[PDB]
Amino acid sequence: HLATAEWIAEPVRQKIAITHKNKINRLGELILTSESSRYQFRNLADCLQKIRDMITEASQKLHRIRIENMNRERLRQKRI
Amino acid sequence: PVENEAVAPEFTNRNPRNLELLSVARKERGWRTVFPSREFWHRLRVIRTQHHVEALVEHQNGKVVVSASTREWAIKKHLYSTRNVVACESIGRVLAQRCLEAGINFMVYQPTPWEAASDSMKRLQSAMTEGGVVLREPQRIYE
Amino acid sequence: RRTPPLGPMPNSDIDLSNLERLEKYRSFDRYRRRAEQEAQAPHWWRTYREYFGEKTDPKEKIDIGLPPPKVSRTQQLLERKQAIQELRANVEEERAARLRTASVPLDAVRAEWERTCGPYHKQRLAEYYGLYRDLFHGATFVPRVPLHVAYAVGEDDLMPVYCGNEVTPTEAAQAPEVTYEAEEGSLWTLLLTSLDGHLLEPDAEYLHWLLTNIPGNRVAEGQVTCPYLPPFPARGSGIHRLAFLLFKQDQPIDFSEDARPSPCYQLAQRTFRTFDFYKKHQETMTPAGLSFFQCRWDDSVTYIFHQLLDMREPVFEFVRPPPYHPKQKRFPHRQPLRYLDRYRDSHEPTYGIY
Amino acid sequence: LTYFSARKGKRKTVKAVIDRFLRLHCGLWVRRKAGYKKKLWKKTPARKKRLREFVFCNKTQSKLLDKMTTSFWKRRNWYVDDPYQKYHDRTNLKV
Amino acid sequence: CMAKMPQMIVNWQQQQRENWEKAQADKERRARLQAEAQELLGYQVDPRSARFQELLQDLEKKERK
Amino acid sequence: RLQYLIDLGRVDPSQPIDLTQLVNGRGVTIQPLKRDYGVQLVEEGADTF
Amino acid sequence: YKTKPTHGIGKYKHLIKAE
Amino acid sequence: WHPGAHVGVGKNKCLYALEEGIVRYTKEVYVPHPRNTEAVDLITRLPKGAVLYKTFVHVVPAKPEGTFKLVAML
Amino acid sequence: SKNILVRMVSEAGTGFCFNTKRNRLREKLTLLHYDPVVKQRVLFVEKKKIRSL
RNA sequence: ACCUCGGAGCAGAACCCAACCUCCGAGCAGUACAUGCUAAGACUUCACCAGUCAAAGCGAACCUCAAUUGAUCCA
Ligand SMILES: [Mg+2]
Ligand SMILES: [Mg+2]
Repeated sequence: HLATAEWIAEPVRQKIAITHKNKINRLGELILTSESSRYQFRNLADCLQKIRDMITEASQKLHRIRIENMNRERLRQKRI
Repeated sequence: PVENEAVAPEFTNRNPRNLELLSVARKERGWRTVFPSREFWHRLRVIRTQHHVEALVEHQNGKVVVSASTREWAIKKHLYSTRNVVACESIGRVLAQRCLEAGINFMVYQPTPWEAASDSMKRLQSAMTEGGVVLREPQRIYE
Repeated sequence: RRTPPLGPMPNSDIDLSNLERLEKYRSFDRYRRRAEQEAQAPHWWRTYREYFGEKTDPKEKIDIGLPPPKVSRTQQLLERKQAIQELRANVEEERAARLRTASVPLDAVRAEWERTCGPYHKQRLAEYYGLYRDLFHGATFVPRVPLHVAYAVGEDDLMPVYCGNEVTPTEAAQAPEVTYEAEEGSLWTLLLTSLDGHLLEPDAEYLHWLLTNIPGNRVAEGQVTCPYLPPFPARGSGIHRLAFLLFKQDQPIDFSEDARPSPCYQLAQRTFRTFDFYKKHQETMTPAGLSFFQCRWDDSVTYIFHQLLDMREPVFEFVRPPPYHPKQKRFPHRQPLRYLDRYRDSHEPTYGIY
Repeated sequence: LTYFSARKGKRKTVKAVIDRFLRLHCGLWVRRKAGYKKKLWKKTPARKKRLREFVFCNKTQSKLLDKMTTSFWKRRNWYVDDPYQKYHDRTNLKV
Repeated sequence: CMAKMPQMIVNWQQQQRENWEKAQADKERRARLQAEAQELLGYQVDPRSARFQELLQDLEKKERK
Repeated sequence: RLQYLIDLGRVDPSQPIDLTQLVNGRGVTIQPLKRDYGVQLVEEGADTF
Repeated sequence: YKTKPTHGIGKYKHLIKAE
Repeated sequence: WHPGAHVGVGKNKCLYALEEGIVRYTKEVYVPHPRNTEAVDLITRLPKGAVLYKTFVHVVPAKPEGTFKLVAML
Repeated sequence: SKNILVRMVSEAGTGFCFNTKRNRLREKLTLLHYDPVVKQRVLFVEKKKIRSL
């Protein structure tokens, strides 16, 4: 669970929450998997390293997406 | 155990346009020897007759998606000639509007050399670009 | 060996005794036009279309719907000729055309288009997107009655709704405003359905917004059987096309198989089959209006999954097949050393007994 | 080739195959394609990369090279920083 | 060397361009040979007078400078 | 394999494990004339150890 | 192909002038 | 022969499959590219009303691009 | 003795070099090329000859 | 007189096919300098050697001809 982790700060917690909505569970608990290697020790290692990278970067096709978003938001210009 | 929670492993969507919207569909690559390149998903075909001007946005299957015509009363009543640069650029603007209407954000138009050098087709392209459509098809995803 | 031709092979009609008198393809454009003529036409030999085309049945598609009104073609051409007459008689249009400085009202053009011949093109778009083959298993109709819908974003601005538009779940979270220009008196029925929203089976659809017995254009008075709930396009599932359907209820009909309680968030309740639904309830009425749009996953979809629907949210993903590789062989010849990596399972090494 | 020597009465390896090729304990052999350092100016990029890439040897000349060299060169070896530990063994081979 | 590359790259463009202008300068002179007739050996006869005239004029200008 | 050894009980963990003890338990044979400078530890078997 | 009825479908030399 | 329907062409005029599936041969019309001068001038010299044909290869895509599968029910 | 095969060099100092054909009469020439090390189009100058062709 | 390679007939229609058989040629040339790197899958001059086509990705823009040629060692 993210919000219960006291060892993380308020802004970093909310940053991770808003940035990684996809992984958060219904009950609010974050999950993350790794299955690159056969060694579960190394899997857990890269898991927690992903965690640390997320923490650091939080403490710090897309073209097409933007295109159709601009098209939609220029079309939707209408009055009641 | 909830009937709403019940979910199958595989999800079957019967929307043919889903893949081409996700950029994942397969385009009919080939025909490098023949002039019309089939590696598209939505092609624009323009017909410049000596009486009227037609435009059709269609799918690779050869079937029409949307149409614009100078023969139509709704369009020709606000005009002077059915073939001038004015008519060409107006049909271009209307077709860009109709594409934004039917959700068509991307499409393709391969002209001949003289058709490309013609000022009418150039102003049509500019009209569609300012309408909000680009005449470049995205690059397919796979690997 | 030779075999005679089955059907008339091409270029057989022309004569060869007289060749210089013949007219030629002076233009690649004319030759191309003739090429597409012969491609349009059928052929007895094997062709590209009979392999890669939808193979529509030869029978016409059944549609017992609103016929066109009896418009006097005589007076129609009369008034059109008069219109073009004063058009050509005008004075400024000459300079406008010869200087390329004219324009046209897009909104008005759209208005008279959807008034005159819009319905045919909207039917074309429907049969393209696949509404008919999935909803009615082939049968069609013509949406003679126009139809406008809007999702008011707050209250200042609004997202319009027309055939084949993107709609955000955040904007579709509420009920839309609707207009279909029918105060005649005869009743109407409206239903918002999701075609590919069902997940447990194909040939299934959900229903989000049902209204029946709508006297005139006013919509608030129209009773509701299936209350409102926005769509829930799952992340990675792709895109889901949502259809507005509108039928001309000639006389009030009851709803028992159809009567559903308070929303209760039950997909087994929201699901049904439009085919037998129309076959049962709609034998008195016919289609009058049709529209649709396209929707995708969103944070509001996640919210309604976790809170509203009272269930976990699904998470799908597109997956390509595995890359083909032929059988191995004990002694490859002239194959690079990465042939073994093409088949190795683990990227990391392993030692058998050590 | 030299099936019995005069000093020990044993088979003898030709150092040519050793300098040219490499045997993996799977039984396979590899070689550098001929002409990868000659006349590169006229050769097209695809051709020269095909020549640079390593390749295996079919079973006849594999068995030939085996008969030519001795068992000391067929034994298992555990080198350090030798990238071919992944290839000295075989994986998922049927028939 | 990288920090220096852009200047020499612009200089390379200028080299190409000046070679291109020299190409125009000589091909425009080659364009008009003679109009009186279509001879075989005369081709390289009449123009040499004007060519040597221009060369001597340039040389005299250089000496004057 | 090391777990297998210590379970079979031929090598005693009570004392310091050394290469000579491995060779006397026959955990690994060695060929010094074949210029093997020693023994490597392998990642395999990190689990259940 | 020759044996099949589609033989001679592509030929054009007799359509164009010969020289 | 000529390509078509997911079949490319190498510099040596060899045909190669771009997708995985079944092959078919058909006969269709041949509209050249304007840069092909000899083809264009042949089309011009051609008499009106007459049209040529040429063979084409077409691989029928057997399998789809992929499938949507459930990853996590959360 | 019409043409000549000549080597050109990376002026960056990387030491990356390659070869190409040149006309015997045309003078020195300096061409852009993609240095795999520097990883962008950069000018290489040709120094000497190797063999005629 | 020839000794290598390529095109055409003999070999007419998937492949291959010889003769001190019948004909024509080649032992280069021209343009770029991404004529950069990597990679699935396949062809293959009847073995091997060699010789071929190429999806995709990175990194970039926005090759033609028909043969047009040469292994290892060694320098
Ligand atoms: Mg072979
Ligand atoms: Mg590529």
